[PDB]
Amino acid sequence: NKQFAVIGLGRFGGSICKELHRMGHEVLAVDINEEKVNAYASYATHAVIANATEENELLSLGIRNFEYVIVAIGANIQASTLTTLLLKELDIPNIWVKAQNYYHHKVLEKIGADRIIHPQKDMGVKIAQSLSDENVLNYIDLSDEYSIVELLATRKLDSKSIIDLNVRAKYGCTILAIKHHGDICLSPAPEDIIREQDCLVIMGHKKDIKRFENEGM
Amino acid sequence: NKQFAVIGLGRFGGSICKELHRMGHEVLAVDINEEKVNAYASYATHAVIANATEENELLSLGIRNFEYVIVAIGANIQASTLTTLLLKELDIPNIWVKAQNYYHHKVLEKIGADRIIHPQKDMGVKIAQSLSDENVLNYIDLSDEYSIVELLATRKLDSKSIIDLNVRAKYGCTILAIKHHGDICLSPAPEDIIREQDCLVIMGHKKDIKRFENEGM
Amino acid sequence: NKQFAVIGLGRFGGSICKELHRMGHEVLAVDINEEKVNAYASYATHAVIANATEENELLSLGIRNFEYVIVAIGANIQASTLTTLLLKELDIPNIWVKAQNYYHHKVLEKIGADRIIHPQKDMGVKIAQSLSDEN
Amino acid sequence: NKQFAVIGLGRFGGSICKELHRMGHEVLAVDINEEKVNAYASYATHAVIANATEENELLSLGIRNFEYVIVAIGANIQASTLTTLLLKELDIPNIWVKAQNYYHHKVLEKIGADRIIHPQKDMGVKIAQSLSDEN
Amino acid sequence: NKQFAVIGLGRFGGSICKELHRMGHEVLAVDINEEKVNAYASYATHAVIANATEENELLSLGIRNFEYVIVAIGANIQASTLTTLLLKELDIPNIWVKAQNYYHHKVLEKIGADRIIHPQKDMGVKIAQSLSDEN
Amino acid sequence: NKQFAVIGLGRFGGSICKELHRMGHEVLAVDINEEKVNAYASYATHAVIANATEENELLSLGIRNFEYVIVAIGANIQASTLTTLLLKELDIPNIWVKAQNYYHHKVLEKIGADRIIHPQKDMGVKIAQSLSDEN
Amino acid sequence: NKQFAVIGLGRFGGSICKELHRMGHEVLAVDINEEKVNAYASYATHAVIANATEENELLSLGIRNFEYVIVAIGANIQASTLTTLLLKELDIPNIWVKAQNYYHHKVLEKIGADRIIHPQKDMGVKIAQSLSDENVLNYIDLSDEYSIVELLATRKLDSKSIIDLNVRAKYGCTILAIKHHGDICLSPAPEDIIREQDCLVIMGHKKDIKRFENEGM
Amino acid sequence: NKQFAVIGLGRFGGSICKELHRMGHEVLAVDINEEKVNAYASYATHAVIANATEENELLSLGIRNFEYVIVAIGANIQASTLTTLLLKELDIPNIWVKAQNYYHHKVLEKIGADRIIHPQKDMGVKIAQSLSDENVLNYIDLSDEYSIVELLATRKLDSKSIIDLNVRAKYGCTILAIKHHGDICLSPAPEDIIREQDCLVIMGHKKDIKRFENEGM
Ligand SMILES: Nc1ncnc2c1ncn2[C@@H]1O[C@H](COP(=O)(O)OP(=O)(O)OP(=O)(O)O)[C@@H](O)[C@H]1O
Ligand SMILES: Nc1ncnc2c1ncn2[C@@H]1O[C@H](COP(=O)(O)OP(=O)(O)OP(=O)(O)O)[C@@H](O)[C@H]1O
Ligand SMILES: Nc1ncnc2c1ncn2[C@@H]1O[C@H](COP(=O)(O)OP(=O)(O)OP(=O)(O)O)[C@@H](O)[C@H]1O
Ligand SMILES: Nc1ncnc2c1ncn2[C@@H]1O[C@H](COP(=O)(O)OP(=O)(O)OP(=O)(O)O)[C@@H](O)[C@H]1O
Ligand SMILES: Nc1ncnc2c1ncn2[C@@H]1O[C@H](COP(=O)(O)OP(=O)(O)OP(=O)(O)O)[C@@H](O)[C@H]1O
Ligand SMILES: Nc1ncnc2c1ncn2[C@@H]1O[C@H](COP(=O)(O)OP(=O)(O)OP(=O)(O)O)[C@@H](O)[C@H]1O
Ligand SMILES: Nc1ncnc2c1ncn2[C@@H]1O[C@H](COP(=O)(O)OP(=O)(O)OP(=O)(O)O)[C@@H](O)[C@H]1O
Ligand SMILES: Nc1ncnc2c1ncn2[C@@H]1O[C@H](COP(=O)(O)OP(=O)(O)OP(=O)(O)O)[C@@H](O)[C@H]1O
Repeated sequence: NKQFAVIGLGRFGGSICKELHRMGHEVLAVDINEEKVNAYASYATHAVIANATEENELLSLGIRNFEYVIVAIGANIQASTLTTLLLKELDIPNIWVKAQNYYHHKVLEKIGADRIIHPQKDMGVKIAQSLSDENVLNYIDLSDEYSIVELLATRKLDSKSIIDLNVRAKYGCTILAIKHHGDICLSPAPEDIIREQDCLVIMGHKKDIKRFENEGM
Repeated sequence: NKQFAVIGLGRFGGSICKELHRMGHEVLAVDINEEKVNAYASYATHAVIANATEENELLSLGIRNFEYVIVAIGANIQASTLTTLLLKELDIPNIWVKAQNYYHHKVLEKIGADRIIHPQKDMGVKIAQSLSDENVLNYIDLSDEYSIVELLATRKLDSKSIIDLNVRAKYGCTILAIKHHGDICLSPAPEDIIREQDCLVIMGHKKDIKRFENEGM
Repeated sequence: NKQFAVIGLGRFGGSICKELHRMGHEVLAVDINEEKVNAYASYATHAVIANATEENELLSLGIRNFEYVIVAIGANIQASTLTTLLLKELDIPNIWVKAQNYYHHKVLEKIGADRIIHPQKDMGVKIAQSLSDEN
Repeated sequence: NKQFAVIGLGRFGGSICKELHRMGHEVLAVDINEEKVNAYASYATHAVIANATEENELLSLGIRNFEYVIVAIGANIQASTLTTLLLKELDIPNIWVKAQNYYHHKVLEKIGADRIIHPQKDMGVKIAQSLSDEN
Repeated sequence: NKQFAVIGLGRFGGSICKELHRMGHEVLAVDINEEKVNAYASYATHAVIANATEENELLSLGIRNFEYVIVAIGANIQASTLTTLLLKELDIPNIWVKAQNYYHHKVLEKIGADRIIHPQKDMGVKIAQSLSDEN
Repeated sequence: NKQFAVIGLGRFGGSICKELHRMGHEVLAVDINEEKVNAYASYATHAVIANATEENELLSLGIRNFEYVIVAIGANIQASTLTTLLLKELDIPNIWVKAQNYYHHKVLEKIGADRIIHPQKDMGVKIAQSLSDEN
Repeated sequence: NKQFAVIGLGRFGGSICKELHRMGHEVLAVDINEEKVNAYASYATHAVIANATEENELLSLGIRNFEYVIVAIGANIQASTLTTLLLKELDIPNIWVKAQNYYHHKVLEKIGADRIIHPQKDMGVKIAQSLSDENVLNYIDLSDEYSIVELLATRKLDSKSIIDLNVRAKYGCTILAIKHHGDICLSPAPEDIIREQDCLVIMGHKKDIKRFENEGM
Repeated sequence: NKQFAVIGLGRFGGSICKELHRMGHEVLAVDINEEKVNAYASYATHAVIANATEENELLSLGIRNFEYVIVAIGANIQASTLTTLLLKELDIPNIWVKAQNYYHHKVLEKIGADRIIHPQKDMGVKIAQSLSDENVLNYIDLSDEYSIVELLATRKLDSKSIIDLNVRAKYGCTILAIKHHGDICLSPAPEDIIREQDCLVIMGHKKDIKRFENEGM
């Protein structure tokens, strides 16, 4: 199918490998720690003990073969950098590397990493958003002003109809989906009911959605 | 407004504090490392050097007053645990704690943490998804089967109309938004054009969207 | 007869193991320190070197079989806690744990220890009783 | 009534002092750690900050007057030994000392401790008894 | 004449600065260690305390003006790399960097160092030559 | 031909050993770090793991036989000094030692090193010469 | 002859063992460090690796047999104390122990050490004496006021006769010995010559000897 | 008077400083350990916290002024050596240094130490001598063969006269002093009595004195 190499079986890397394997892709799980290799042996096609900074070992893995190589080492800067460098000289098409700090990001950038990821930082932003605002479950920003938001229904919204909550006119926003007890209703008709604790998917302007949150729920 | 305490100014915690401060909330940034306190001094209301495991220091902070306290210590299990326990005994309403592994999650759960977060793991799942599928830019899962997906337009979609790409009947999915050169089109009419490299927002069943990705783009 | 597991062969744990062995019960003496295992080899049925916080080692001991498991680690809070949690998830009937301080007691309590003991403290109470009353 | 000196306000020593105080005996609570003195101030007749290994401080306490002196220092062997020694040379009638291990027990024995206690070991025996017999 | 910037006043860098100064070139001696700046104050045109990894400080030095910049930091790999990088993005014509090991050489190479020097290795070759031939 | 001993397989020492071996001289490569010995195994006649400060090991190497011994340890002053002293007492004809700073140079001088080298410093002089004069 | 056990082959203990062996006495050199046993193997009757704090090893040495046992462990207080204790319970006649500090001295005293020695302290006193007074080579105090002193002859005393330096009347002191180029003259007659740099042995009152040092040499 | 610097307030150095101070000399007590400085504050003219290996601190002490500087650091070879070298370059007249082993002695020698002392070794020799021979209390060697010895009187010597014990003819040795109950008799006449447990001071050849010990006492 497509070949993936996950170097460094941390929480982040390990999650990558496990999830990728669940999708049924060819995933090579590489780690210097034997116990890590033993741990993710069930969740990969091939799990190998290797020092990714050692070139001959990298050739012994046959890493040149892979379309995507992921350096999920984000604590040991030298290891990460060196590995990424090795992969670059070996003409790997896509090199995605986990970064620790802004400067590690810089060195990864300059030695030609294709994509650099900061997991804890970004998730930090997200959880912070959820922190200042206990309401929102999830969201995606379409632009600086417009956004699609996933909301947890409160005791203002139980047994209320879509026509009752006229968001399309009163607030200029549109409801896209309702999730009730795992069951899912896409682009629901105005007769449909929202029960409390259900997932509600609204779409519109940020300030408008906030308005609806305030007076509506 | 509402009072927030961020204990542990790492990447995750630090991001929390910085972002929260950008929203204009009262954020107390607490850390045992002096340099961390000095670093986030600009991005908080009050930045204090404190050992969060030391109770008298915790009273010196006056943490009982705060609605939300965040333990963003995820490397030092003992520190995190001890701190969370301290906060619980001090009757803090909402305690959100960063966890490292499944068992640290367990002990946090058992000592009554209100919300436990695994940043690297979750972000790992996400980036893994982006890894197996170079196309998807972003997404949100409405349920186990249904999802809203943001897609990067290829040359197969250039100069194509919404009515030309009949997703609502042929694939059972619905287009929600088109982002062209930063400009944004919400719930676009069938006459609208999609140019390549633009952001496309489709909504529907996972496999159906996959199907559309396959034959359409 | 009845199966007992004593994890942590200190003075306290070691005393438990030695005494129980004197009563003729099946006692598994577990310790990470090799010299401890060697020391109480005579005073147990089976004495094993194991890291009780490592799950696979805990399965290698076959601890699920035991009716009573005693965590006599009272200096290393993290070890004690982690181990107790491991035993709880492994559905051990009776988990008795040695505690150091009030908060270690709290975390043991919350992760569902069946009995928590403070040996030195209680002994303080006892010796005080003996002091007030020489009889 | 009878005068007791408790040197070292740990869990064990602290328990001794607190309990003896509940039974209404004259108990002098001595500790080098100020916060310990502050903690047991409510549970003693006189609570003093003192380095029990320093002789002049021991004379400043007026320890020669006391019938019973209890050395509840069981982590710091040197401190325990030295203190016990000071008390012995000062002709104290009854010196009861908390011991850590068999050899600290030995040195306490040889410098003439009147009663040596091993809290964790003995309590180990007890809790083991409680284990074999849930009643 | 020609402008030289020597970042890192070690033995190697310091020698560069001192000697260049003896030949009468405009040499800016930069160091984070104040005492190093004080030491080579006599042997430079301008000696400045600066963190060469901090960009705003690098602009405060006005390093863009210089034809040659020498990174004589060879113990602190991160500092060396970061500084060299800063200089590269600032379009410096000639960047000569002291390297520690083969891989630091590699990263310097990839971030586009113009000349990389290994003092101990090369000098090793030389002294070896002097050994085989005493003349 | 002529026998050379290179103690300390760094970049500098390693360079000496490698180059000398390329010239086809009998070179004994000695290092306390096993991986170093393994690294320069191809570039020497005999590569041995040895603690050069330990005299009996130095006799086990049979270092008295060698005309030239090179101490290429320039980070660990104590090791360098102690080794040089050992070699001097063992009546080695030519002892060339890598030095770190002026005082290490002084102590090497006083314990009678035959030649003291400062590689990085001198290299500083050289690169400065090359900078002033691009030709 | 007489049997000696030297436990702990340090500089002090090692010197004891070596010197004792030079006198031709039966010396058992005991140490836990193998290399120490190997080092003093030539300078003892029997050199054994043993943990002197372990009782069964002490019986394996047969230490009960020895008239004198010397604990020359002065860094490791616990080891020293414990060993001394072991020897005491085993009814060793003479136990001489090296001490580190005043309190280690105390515990050794109370567990019944027969002789306690402080080498560095005493030698410290001596070298200090030599420090304030560059003249005196050696001495022995007969009492608070009276002493026998060994002096290094200066350029005041060369080619001077004993009758010339009338110490017995002018200073009340008496010359006992003259050491010239290793050759030795005991209780010398008044005709004898003292050459410079020779050893001179005077006897008398301290202040008087000082007087002679001042005006005489 | 004369100025002394004692660097390193150990047992040896500390004893030096204390004793020197008792003699009423100007003694500068230098140590890197603050508590050591605090301890010997009473027993010196000036007690200073200083790193003796740091040159600028050594100039801050003004050590160039002192006639005698003593390096009593004998555990930390590097510190001792570096310090001694510093003092030498600073043209100090007399540098006396405590040594640990033969090679530390060698390096001190080569960097031009004026006097090198081995306290534990020498005291070891002495105590060893007292060990093989329970009789000798003290002694001084005049040469390889001749010596002055202080002896503890046994019951064989009780109530015996100097003329009764004819050492001057029978053994070729001469009695110099008798110490009875603290009272002291210098160069005693032949009528004088020696009572047991008294101090006896004999002078002569080593083996001759040994002979007298054997048959006499
Ligand atoms: N040079 C190397 N070669 C191969 N594997 C390595 C190398 N260096 C580190 N690893 C492995 O990569 C993994 C990276 O995790 P690390 O300990 O760096 O923390 P992290 O990746 O930031 O945390 P996590 O990924 O668990 O959130 C480690 O488990 C480690 O065993
Ligand atoms: N006992 C403690 N009391 C107060 N602060 C602490 C304590 N222990 C750690 N911290 C601080 O909390 C922060 C937590 O970051 P840590 O070094 O644990 O990595 P992390 O938080 O897992 O990673 P990230 O930087 O992504 O958050 C650190 O900056 C540390 O200084
Ligand atoms: N993680 C662990 N796994 C296995 N054994 C352990 C672990 N931690 C400690 N132990 C062992 O448990 C024993 C407990 O003794 P410890 O040193 O904790 O003193 P204590 O238990 O507080 O007091 P006592 O010695 O009277 O029991 C020790 O001998 C130690 O070797
Ligand atoms: N030399 C000393 N002089 C006076 N007090 C001391 C001295 N050394 C220790 N202490 C005090 O005596 C107390 C003895 O407790 P320690 O820390 O020795 O543990 P412990 O007593 O064995 O534990 P527990 O709390 O179970 O009794 C301590 O609180 C300490 O402050
Ligand atoms: N980030 C930095 N910014 C500015 N100056 C630095 C930085 N890092 C190190 N320096 C300075 O540069 C100098 C480089 O010397 P360093 O300590 O790295 O040893 P070196 O240069 O390899 O040794 P040598 O003296 O042989 O050159 C040091 O004096 C240090 O103070
Ligand atoms: N006491 C010792 N005995 C034997 N080998 C040693 C000893 N000390 C250091 N070495 C070895 O000598 C080599 C010297 O390299 P070091 O790490 O000292 O850098 P350097 O010599 O200053 O610079 P370079 O690496 O360029 O020679 C090291 O590889 C080290 O393993
Ligand atoms: N428990 C023990 N059993 C046997 N030998 C021991 C024991 N502990 C220490 N030793 C040995 O006794 C010797 C005592 O020397 P230590 O290291 O204590 O310094 P020291 O005796 O004060 O110094 P020195 O005697 O060299 O002047 C050491 O060489 C050590 O190997
Ligand atoms: N670099 C240094 N600069 C200044 N003082 C030092 C330095 N290193 C050690 N000292 C001090 O010198 C003293 C030397 O004693 P050390 O601990 O070396 O044992 P020692 O002198 O061999 O034993 P003793 O107590 O018998 O003299 C110590 O008290 C220490 O604090």
